[PDB]
Amino acid sequence: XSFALGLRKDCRAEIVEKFTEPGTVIRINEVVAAL
Amino acid sequence: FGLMQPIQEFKAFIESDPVVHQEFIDMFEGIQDSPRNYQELCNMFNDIFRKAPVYGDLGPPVYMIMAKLMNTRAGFSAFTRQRLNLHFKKLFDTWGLFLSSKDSRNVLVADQFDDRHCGWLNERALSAMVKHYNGRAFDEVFLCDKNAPYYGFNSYDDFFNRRFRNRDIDRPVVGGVNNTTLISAACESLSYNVSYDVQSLDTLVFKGETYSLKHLLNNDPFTPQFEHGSILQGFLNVTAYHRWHAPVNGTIVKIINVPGTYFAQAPSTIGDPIPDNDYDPPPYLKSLVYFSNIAARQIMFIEADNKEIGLIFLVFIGMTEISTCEATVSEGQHVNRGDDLGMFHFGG
Ligand SMILES: NCCc1c[nH]c2ccccc12
Repeated sequence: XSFALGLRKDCRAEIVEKFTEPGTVIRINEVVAAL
Repeated sequence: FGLMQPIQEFKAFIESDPVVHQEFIDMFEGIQDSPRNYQELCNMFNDIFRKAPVYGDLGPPVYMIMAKLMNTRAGFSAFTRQRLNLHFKKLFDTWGLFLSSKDSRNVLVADQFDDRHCGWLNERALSAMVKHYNGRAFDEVFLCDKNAPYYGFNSYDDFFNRRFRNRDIDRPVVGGVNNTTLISAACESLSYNVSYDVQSLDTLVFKGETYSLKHLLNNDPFTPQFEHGSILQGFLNVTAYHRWHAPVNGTIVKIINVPGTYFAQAPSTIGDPIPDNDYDPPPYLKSLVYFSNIAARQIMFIEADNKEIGLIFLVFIGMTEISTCEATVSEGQHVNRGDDLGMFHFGG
């Protein structure tokens, strides 16, 4: 296995919404957070 | 007959403490199939650690025989003692030596072993491993020699940590490496959880069994910077690519390896059914947020080049026997999004 990405509250990059649904495919190198 | 030395020492430890010994009796209550007692567990460990995994089970081999024990209060109690987890670390490190050896190539074959298990080069396993690669074949996606014995891999670990042959085709750095505003997935995975406004807890009891920053980050001095932040957590299943990639253009600030648990599930799940199929999740796979706080893990802080992103963290979280976290970057090194960052191994 597992990994966690941690962002500070002031980080302007926000987690991409589709990944809030469990079971969603995460392709390595694809964008998971963006400004 | 005859057990490898680290297992003999593991067994001696169990028998060295009456409370630990009693946990290794109670956790087996009512169990009908092997392992039925901690002696059988040691015997089965001795076989597992001299073999490589095969394709077919929901999880790796030690998990499969430990799951019933983890799902008891006595097991959870034993498996949250740091003294016992020192032994698990030694055992899995020993297995890791075998899995890095040429002898472990004997599962990198196309054989079907029975109705539900096969070698990793059997078509059933190959297809499972390329499910998310849009029709490309294993030998197109991954660096290997499909015409060589064992596909050219030198060990089970080499196969486990196979590399992409052409990531610009199969796993591109979406948006372009030079766009410093983007954060990429560090691992090939399935989303498990996203939490916002994350905080620290004094104890990991009740309270939704959520993240506790000070636990997760092992009381790092950076921890306060992440209070009220957000966390994305992914799960790498048994067939996933298991290397780590850099999530942002930035500088490695700090790498911390934290000893921890291997077989601790969330206490609220103790006693839940363990489904007899590969699609209904068992309790341990409903515990990833809980044990992110306590599992053997590596914490990596990265300062993004873009200071609107600034300091971020990754935690690489062990699960049962797949708990070695190897960083291949050094503190102070600059990385670009997509670069090789490290990998998981079988081990403690
Ligand atoms: N890293 C491969 C997935 C994995 C590790 N430990 C497990 C335990 C149960 C299920 C999957 C796993």
